[PDB]
Amino acid sequence: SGPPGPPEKPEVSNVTKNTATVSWKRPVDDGGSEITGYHVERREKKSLRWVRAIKTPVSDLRCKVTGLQEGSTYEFRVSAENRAGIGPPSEASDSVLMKDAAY
Ligand SMILES: [Zn+2]
Repeated sequence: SGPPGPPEKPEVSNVTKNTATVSWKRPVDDGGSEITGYHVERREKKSLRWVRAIKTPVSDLRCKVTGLQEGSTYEFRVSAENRAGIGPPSEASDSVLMKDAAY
């Protein structure tokens, strides 16, 4: 009974100039104990390092990510944690370009 497995590929939606919604599913493998929260990370397209996209983990399976740079392209990934700790991350989401209202 250890940490969870990866969630499935997250989905990104409701993209504005500096916010987006990231949604995902509960990992198929919870490691044998209840999922207590999720880490969400982001990576600018063709940058190497993944960084925190939210200040602290969330419990719901979606969140509004803020503080994104207009004109930049980002991908997101999600890691689940249980009482035993953090599991490996999901595969990266599709990338999204941060652009303001197209109308
Ligand atoms: Zn954690």
